[PDB]
Amino acid sequence: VEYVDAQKITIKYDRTEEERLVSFEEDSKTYELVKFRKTNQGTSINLKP
Amino acid sequence: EYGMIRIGAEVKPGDILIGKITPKGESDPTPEEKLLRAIFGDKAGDVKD
Amino acid sequence: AGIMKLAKVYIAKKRKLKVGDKMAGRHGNKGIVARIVRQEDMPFLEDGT
Amino acid sequence: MALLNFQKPDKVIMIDSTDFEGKFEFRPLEPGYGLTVGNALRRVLLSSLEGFAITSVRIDGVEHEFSVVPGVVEDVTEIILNLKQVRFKRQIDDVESETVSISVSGKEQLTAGDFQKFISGYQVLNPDLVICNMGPKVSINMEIVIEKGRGYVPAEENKKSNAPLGSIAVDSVYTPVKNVKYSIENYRVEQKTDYEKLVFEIITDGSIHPKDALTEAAKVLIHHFMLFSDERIT
Repeated sequence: VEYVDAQKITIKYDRTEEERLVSFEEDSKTYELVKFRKTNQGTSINLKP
Repeated sequence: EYGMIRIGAEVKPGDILIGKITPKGESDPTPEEKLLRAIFGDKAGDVKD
Repeated sequence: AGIMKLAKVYIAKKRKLKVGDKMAGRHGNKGIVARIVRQEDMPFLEDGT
Repeated sequence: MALLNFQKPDKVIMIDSTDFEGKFEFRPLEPGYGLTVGNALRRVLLSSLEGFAITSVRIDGVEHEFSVVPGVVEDVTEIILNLKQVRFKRQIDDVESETVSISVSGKEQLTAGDFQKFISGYQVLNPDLVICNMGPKVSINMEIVIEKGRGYVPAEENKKSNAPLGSIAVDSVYTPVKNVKYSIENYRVEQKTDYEKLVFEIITDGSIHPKDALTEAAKVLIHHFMLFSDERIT
């Protein structure tokens, strides 16, 4: 992982050299955590790292 | 400005969340109404909650 | 179509456990919280807990 | 005159006591009196002792509790739940409330002991408590209100109509006494092997020494029972 915060988690994925040659994207990837999202029933989805 | 409650407010019962004005039903402007608006003013502007 | 503007307000309710709330175990045992009893009025073991 | 044959106990004997845990003995006691004395003291100790706690918090860049501070791992709900556990003790006499402004930056963790620099009228008893986890370049400028009370006061009764914007009323727990245990043992006076010894073990959070907690509980019970005097009956 690279950087962790209540809103996001960015992590460097290990990719093979061939996969790096074929893929157009950087090895790093950022995930945005769901923060207080309403469900169909009124309950909340709160995710923390 | 857009009649929308601020982020962080406490929604006590009966408070306005999204204020709105709907154009009220002006009938034919009878002369009596015209004079009353001319002298008193447009206090009853054509907008309903 | 037919609607100019959409205004959405999201309101969060912190609901603590109170009398009348429904609780249940994993074995078909369900109940309603009939009384919130103080610490000193609860049954306690030889260690005082 | 009929009550003169009662065996009056000597005093309360402190066996061991640190600033957090304490052990006391009450002896000699008449058969059945250890139970009433101990249970009354335990109820008063667990119910009606004064302590200091945080009533409201304001974090810069935070509008309400259900939000997130940029760069801080914990949300504001978790930060409030950790701030509820910060215990305070008096350091200067005659203080009833205090608003503390705290500005912390450059540390990977914000703990309760970081507030002692900005606190003048109190002492933080648990400075190792982790308030939140932050990045090395994240600065928190927050403001807490420490007040005085007894028992547990929810957030709805700490909401101030004159509080500034961003103030979040925080549930306050004021009880300084954490655990009370009492045991009744057989105590022998001369030829009588039926007297009682009351052994007390009190665990507090450090704001009140166990001996003074016991004295305060006894004082409350005494104040309640003085109202049963002849002059106060109509």
